[PDB]
Amino acid sequence: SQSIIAYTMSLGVENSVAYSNNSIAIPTNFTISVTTEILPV
Amino acid sequence: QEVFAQVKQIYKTPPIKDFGGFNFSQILPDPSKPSKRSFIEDLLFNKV
Amino acid sequence: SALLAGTITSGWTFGAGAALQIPFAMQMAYRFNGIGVTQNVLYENQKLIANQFNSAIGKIQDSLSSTASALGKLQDVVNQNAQALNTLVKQLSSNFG
Amino acid sequence: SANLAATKMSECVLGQSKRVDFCGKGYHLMSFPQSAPHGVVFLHVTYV
Amino acid sequence: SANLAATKMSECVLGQSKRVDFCGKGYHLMSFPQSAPHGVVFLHVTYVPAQEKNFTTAPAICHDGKAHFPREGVFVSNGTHWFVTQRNFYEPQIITTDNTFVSGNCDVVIGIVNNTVYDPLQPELDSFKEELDKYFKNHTS
Amino acid sequence: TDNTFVSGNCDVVIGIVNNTVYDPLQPELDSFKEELDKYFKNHTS
Amino acid sequence: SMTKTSVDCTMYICGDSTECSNLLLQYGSFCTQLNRALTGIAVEQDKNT
Repeated sequence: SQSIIAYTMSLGVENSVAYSNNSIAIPTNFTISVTTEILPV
Repeated sequence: QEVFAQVKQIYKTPPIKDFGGFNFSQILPDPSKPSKRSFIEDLLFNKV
Repeated sequence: SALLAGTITSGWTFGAGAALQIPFAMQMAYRFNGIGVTQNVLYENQKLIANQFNSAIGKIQDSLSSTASALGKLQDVVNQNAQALNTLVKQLSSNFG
Repeated sequence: SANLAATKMSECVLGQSKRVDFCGKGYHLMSFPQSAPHGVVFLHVTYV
Repeated sequence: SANLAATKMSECVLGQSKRVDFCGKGYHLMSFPQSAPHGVVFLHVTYVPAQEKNFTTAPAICHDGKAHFPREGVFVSNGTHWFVTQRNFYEPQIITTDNTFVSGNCDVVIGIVNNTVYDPLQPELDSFKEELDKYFKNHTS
Repeated sequence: TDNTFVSGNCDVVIGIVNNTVYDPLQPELDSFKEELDKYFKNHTS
Repeated sequence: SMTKTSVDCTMYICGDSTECSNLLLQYGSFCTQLNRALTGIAVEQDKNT
């Protein structure tokens, strides 16, 4: 019971970042990630 | 795609604006317009 | 608007990772430390810098409104397309021998 | 021009570039992109 | 693409590039090149933050009447005491004279808060004063 | 002490070696300590 | 920058002849497109300096 559906392009999750004079965010943890960049020569 | 959209997360402007004395309303979009554009983008579209 | 709303709030944080909320007054303090300027200049001159930035944006709005040739870089792209599309159509009328 | 705009979109706008005469005349601080027909307009804030 | 690959080979692999979105998303560390047919594959090691926590910040610390600015990092607080930590990671430290520098006064910076700037010379001299007091008690005894 | 900084402990570092960190404030207080101890000898006189 | 070159479409194809020029007009804007291209090169080579 599946078919092809058409819909408006979504630009991703909409998130409103809080902003204030005395508000600040510092990371308490980190992650070491490895990516891949492929270029022709 | 390589220029306009860098990230996949949409960010919004807070309703209460205190920037420390700076006015960004020129570069920020105006929701009252039928098409979404800023005060600078309004001139960029009319001159082309 | 997504890149502007983030740069005003998160600054340089959301580009290399998760967005970190920072006040924009403290973001220029790090941007001055990158060019070799002590952040003491910002907090003291913040009122003077406010008149420098707000007037500079007003000059851009006046320059774009009064001078319409500053965008000619993009107008050339439209002109190159116009000259290319029109020429390809006008060649249909030529006899080509 | 797109690859050059994409490079200046990441370095000048998202981050802070120390390159000379890359983000524009002066010591670069922040860059504000603006939508324009068939292109993009950058507003470069610099320290002179 | 070859000039771009040679640029990434130089900056990302050999050295360390501070360019954003050049060596890949996140803060670059080291790049490992890999041979590939009719091209090259770059394996980049990046530094990305994971968990975040909301803190309370202030632009300056008012102690003796003169403002204090952080030398490296920003001011953070959990709601009780003001801490100094780097932007890349959270390492809470006590506000000291070596971690800050005295410039301006408390009436200029907007948002300055009152706190006590720790001076490491004070307890060192207090322990030196108590050390001489132990010798003074030995002469009287 | 001025060339280094105190962080963590010795157990969390892999390969740490033991040495004596020169305290730049130690001889400055010891130089005055010799003169201040002379007053202790004058108190007994 | 490189050497600035400009080529006249009429004189290059055929000189001092009005018969071939009438046969050249039947081929359309080929002269216009090749002249504007070489003219644009001479301008871009000056922009490089």
